[PDB]
Amino acid sequence: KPLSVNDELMADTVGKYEALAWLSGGLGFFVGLGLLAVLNDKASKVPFTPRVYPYDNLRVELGGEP
Amino acid sequence: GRKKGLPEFEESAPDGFDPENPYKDPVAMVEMREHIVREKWIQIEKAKILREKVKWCYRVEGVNHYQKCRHLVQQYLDSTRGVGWGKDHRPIS
Amino acid sequence: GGGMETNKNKFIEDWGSARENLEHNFRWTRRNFALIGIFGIALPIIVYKGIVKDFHMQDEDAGRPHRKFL
Amino acid sequence: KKMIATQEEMSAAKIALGSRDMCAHLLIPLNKCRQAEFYLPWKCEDERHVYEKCEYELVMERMLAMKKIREEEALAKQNK
Amino acid sequence: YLAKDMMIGLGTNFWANSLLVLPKNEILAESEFAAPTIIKLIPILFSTLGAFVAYNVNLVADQFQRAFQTSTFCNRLYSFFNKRWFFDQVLNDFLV
Amino acid sequence: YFNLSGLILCPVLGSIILLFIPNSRIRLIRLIGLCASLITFLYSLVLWIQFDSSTAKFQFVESLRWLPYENINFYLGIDGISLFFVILTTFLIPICILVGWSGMRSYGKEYIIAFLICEFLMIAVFCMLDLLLFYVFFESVLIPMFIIIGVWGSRQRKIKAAYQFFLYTLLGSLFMLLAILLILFQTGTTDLQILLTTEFSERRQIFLWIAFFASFAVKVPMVPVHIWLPEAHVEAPTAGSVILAGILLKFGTYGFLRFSIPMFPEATLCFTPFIYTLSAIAIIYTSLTTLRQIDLKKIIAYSSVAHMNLVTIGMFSLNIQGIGGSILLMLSHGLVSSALFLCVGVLYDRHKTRLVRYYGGLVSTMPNFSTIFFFFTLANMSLPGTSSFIGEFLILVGAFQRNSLVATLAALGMILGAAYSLWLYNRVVSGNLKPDFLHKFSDLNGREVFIFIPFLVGLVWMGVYPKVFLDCMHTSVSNLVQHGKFH
Amino acid sequence: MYLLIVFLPLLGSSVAGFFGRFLGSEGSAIMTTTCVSFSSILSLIAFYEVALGASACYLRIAPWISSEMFDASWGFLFDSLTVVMLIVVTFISSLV
Amino acid sequence: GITYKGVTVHTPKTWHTVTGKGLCAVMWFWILYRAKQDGPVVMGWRHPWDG
Amino acid sequence: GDFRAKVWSMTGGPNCRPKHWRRNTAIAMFGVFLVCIPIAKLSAKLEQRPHMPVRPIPSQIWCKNFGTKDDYEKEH
Amino acid sequence: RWATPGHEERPKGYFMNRTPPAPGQSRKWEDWELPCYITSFLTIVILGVGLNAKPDLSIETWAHQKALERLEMEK
Ligand SMILES: CCCCCCCCCCCCCCCCCC(=O)O[C@@H](COC(=O)CCCCCCCCCCCCCCC)COP(=O)(O)OCC[N+](C)(C)C
Ligand SMILES: CCCCCCCCCCCCCCCCCCCC(=O)O[C@H](COC(=O)CCCCCCCCCCCCCC)COP(=O)(O)OCCN
Repeated sequence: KPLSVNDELMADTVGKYEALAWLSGGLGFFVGLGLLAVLNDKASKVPFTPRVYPYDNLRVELGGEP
Repeated sequence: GRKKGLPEFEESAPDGFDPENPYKDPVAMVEMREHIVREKWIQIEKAKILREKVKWCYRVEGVNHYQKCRHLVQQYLDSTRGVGWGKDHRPIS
Repeated sequence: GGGMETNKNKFIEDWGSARENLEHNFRWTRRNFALIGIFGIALPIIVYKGIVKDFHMQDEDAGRPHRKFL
Repeated sequence: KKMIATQEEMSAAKIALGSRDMCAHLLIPLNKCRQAEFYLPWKCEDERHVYEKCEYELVMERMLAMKKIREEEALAKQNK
Repeated sequence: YLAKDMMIGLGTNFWANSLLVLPKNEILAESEFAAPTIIKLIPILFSTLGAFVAYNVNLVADQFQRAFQTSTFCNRLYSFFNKRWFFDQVLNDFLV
Repeated sequence: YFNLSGLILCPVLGSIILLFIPNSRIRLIRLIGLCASLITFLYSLVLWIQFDSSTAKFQFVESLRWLPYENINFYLGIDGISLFFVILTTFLIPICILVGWSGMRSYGKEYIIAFLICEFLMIAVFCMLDLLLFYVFFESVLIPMFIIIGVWGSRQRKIKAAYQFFLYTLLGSLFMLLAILLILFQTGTTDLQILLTTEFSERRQIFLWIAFFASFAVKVPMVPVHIWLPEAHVEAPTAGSVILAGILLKFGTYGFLRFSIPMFPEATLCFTPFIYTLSAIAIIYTSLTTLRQIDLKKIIAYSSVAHMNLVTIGMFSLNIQGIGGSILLMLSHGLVSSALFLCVGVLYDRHKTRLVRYYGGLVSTMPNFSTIFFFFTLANMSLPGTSSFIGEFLILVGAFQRNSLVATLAALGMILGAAYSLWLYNRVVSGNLKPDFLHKFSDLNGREVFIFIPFLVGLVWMGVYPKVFLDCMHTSVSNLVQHGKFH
Repeated sequence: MYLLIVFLPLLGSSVAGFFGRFLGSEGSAIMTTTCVSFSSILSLIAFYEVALGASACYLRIAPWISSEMFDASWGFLFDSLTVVMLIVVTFISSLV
Repeated sequence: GITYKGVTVHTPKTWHTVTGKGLCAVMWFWILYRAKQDGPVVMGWRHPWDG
Repeated sequence: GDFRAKVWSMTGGPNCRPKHWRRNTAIAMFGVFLVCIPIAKLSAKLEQRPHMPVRPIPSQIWCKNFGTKDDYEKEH
Repeated sequence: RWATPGHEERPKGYFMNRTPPAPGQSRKWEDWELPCYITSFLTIVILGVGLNAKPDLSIETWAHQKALERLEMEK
């Protein structure tokens, strides 16, 4: 029983390509949900104006020019 | 038998060296190389001292470090442009 | 059995000898030619082009003209 | 509502940036008493409630303005 | 409960300079009173729904697992979630 | 007053004394050889103490006339670059002597004599400041190493490996010698300090640089010529491999640092992408080929090519982080790699085999060896707190500043380096025992425990406080970074 | 007192792994448990002192890597964020 | 230890049962006590003092 | 087994239980205590507190670098 | 478990796999131990007493006290 030449590296119900297709579908679920989130456009539906800080949006306290 | 204390180096450009034809007087060339290395190390240590100043300004001030350490941060970043053998920004010494 | 030396096996020893005597095992087939002409002739060229172009783009960002790397 | 907390007193209390908003004057005593009570969640209630009410007032005052601006946007488009 | 006030309170100085949040992207105040009370109760409703589903599938059920023995898609769907979304199998074969 | 003359004469006296001693007195030969090696090591350590670290001038300079008109002469001197190489090459010899302590009765006096002549020849290589004599001692190492490989080889393959190594070294050597001759004829002399102040015409820089690269790249195997190293390394005694990997692989990089990076500053810049390309693929290819090797000594021998090709990325970066951090890697590699071959030598001396298949479960029978083997496995895979990480990280920060892409490719070296380094340890040490193959064991003896001690101490001392070594080099490596530059 | 927080587990490991043959299966457990527990109580004082007392401590032992400007010394930084992780990590480690 | 059909079940010691019951009772009492204090707040029926 | 009783390991081996582990355990504590003293003394010397504490903290008993770096403009 | 004396009177296996010498005798040293131990002692003595006593000559010290001097002369 001579040993194999590649005798140094040695989910049975699925194949590599079929399981890759399943993984691609699973990740396409995330991609489609992201596209739906883009389509929702939640940015234009914000219920409050952007917060405005005093002293010119705290320019001096944030490192701005004195 | 070297004298006790820190090393002493003459801080002056070696006379006889001309940038027009550097490969003219070999001794002035090596002296100039050593001298230039010495001032580049001086610049490096000055940048390190400024870095220490910024380091202890960030910790002592705290939240107010944006307005109190602005003066030091810009000095340190101005002094780190011409450090030496670093990024492609090389000083014209 | 008063010896520390291994009881070497014929199968393992022959397999190791075959794996170490692979120098004389080419047939110069299309697989070897394509393999050595791609992963030994093209990947180095691709990498060299990568570093050369990285240097070129570093040079152009600072405004200095390109350096003659030849 | 006009600012009461000036710049030098906010820096002395070391109020975190972003919390130096319109209601910062009420935040200084609240932060003083939080430290003196080890940040316990049941000791400083009178100070906390005033600051929370001020913050709620700011949030309501901004949402009302945003509602007005959206009403103005919706009025112009459909009345073209 | 003890650390709720010091860490996620409004304007707390517990963190001091450890954490920096820029004034522009600060939405902690609106997180409390800017949203309908339904949003603050979604996790509880979903937790109750999940608990009810788990009880109805485990403690008392007809055990319709015969679907897993007659539906080819159900068996493959069961294998997909069980085998870590087919990461170990696919990643091994295609990279390692 | 300790100078370079006594350090070089000590191995001479050691080899002469054993030359005229009867072979029946086996004890006296071993004692005198070990004493000579230890005295040389202490001499080097003393030379470290009195080393000035504020001047770029060569220190402890000594001169001896060679040609009648003083055109070429024996100029010996050390600087911040070659001091640690001298210390390492004097420290490795006593370990090599101690390796063959038990079986020395069969080798005889010709073993210690060969190793002492080796030490004599390698000390002068790192100390020569003359281009021609650096070549003379550069290629004088072949004879002792040829004898070591052939006379005391393992199997009959020793004839082939010695021939192959000798042929490669010769073909590099003469193509370098032609360039050395052309430099001598044009300039007039071969003194390094004079050759560093002579302007070379731009056309002659490329040819001379290529000719120098031909000889150096063989001894720092880049890509086309790393086929002699595995065979000659495996067909070598346990102490023979320590010399080949510990020091003989450091000639190419030292030759680049001393005679290439300075004498041609313009040529070095033009060929920088070429060296980056060869080193990047060598790191990727060799660290990947290592996974599919089955010989214990052929896996570690492939761990040196990846590490030594990571050094040539550091040297050609031409900054303090790069050049300065590349020196620490070679000192670290000279200790980590040479310690790994001691671990393999321990396994081979007891069980006369090297295939990884026969080894397994040694954690339950040789625990001290497993603890020591694991520690050097961590060092080989660039763990922080070890001397390898300091050199490995300093090279990366020295190359990222010059080219982000080459620092990215070289960063995958530690990805693959950590793969086979631990995977080998799992096979050899961890697992179940195989009583069918091998059943008698013996853990490390007194010699093996004591031999590994300086490696253990010298690996963390450089790994947690490398400031001792670094501060002795910055004055010397900074003058190396800029030579043609004047701004 | 702050170096003890970091180095007590190291000393316990260095004792229980180098001289475990003299302590056995009980002494080796006692050494590590006692060292980690003392580190945990020291982390409790560190929390009372830095997080609640609002006085961070900065401790530098020696320079580790000193290139031209690649300075990464052996420095320890205890601020509000660090102390929370201390009282979590060390307490969980002592309980484990 | 009670045997029904060969198999026996060792009765747990008093310390374990008492501790488990006490901890569970403490959890329930704490949940109800918290629901008494700020239960209306999370329901949105009443702000603490905001309005 | 029978051969693992003939193997010397630093950790002690399988099911190690020396006859005098009580005495050895007491010595190990005392050794750890003796090496922890210089570490504590070293820590109290190299530690820096730029900010005065809100309330008297125990570290003021031994540490002396409280409010020292307030003049950061003259740092090295 | 925590009170019963142990059974292993002495640690299993000899240290460095060397049998203890004859009673009332001593481990006879090998021919290499004494030179190696005196070498290892002299190495520690030279490095600890030499590196810590050599003057702090460096380019990160002279340059430091030159930069610290020119940094204040600019004011
Ligand atoms: C270098 C920087 C990072 C340092 C990380 C250190 C992490 C530990 C590294 C070594 C761990 C040992 C792994 C290799 C040996 C595998 C296990 C072994 O055989 O070791 C022996 C020896 O025991 C040890 O593991 C000692 C090594 C670890 C203890 C020393 C560590 C000291 C602290 C770590 C270093 C301090 C500084 C770290 C920070 C830089 C234990 O044998 P037993 O448990 O009794 O079972 C074996 C069966 N039979 C007895 C039959 C043989
Ligand atoms: C029984 C062992 C079992 C296994 C043990 C595992 C390892 C445990 C021991 C770890 C190694 C400890 C080494 C010390 C590392 C931390 C201290 C760094 C050394 C240090 O800071 O001092 C510098 C050198 O002095 C010195 O102290 C130098 C003395 C060091 C002697 C080391 C001898 C190693 C021999 C290696 C020979 C080969 C060398 C490599 C070629 C001087 O500091 P400074 O420069 O700032 O001066 C300032 C003057 N104002």
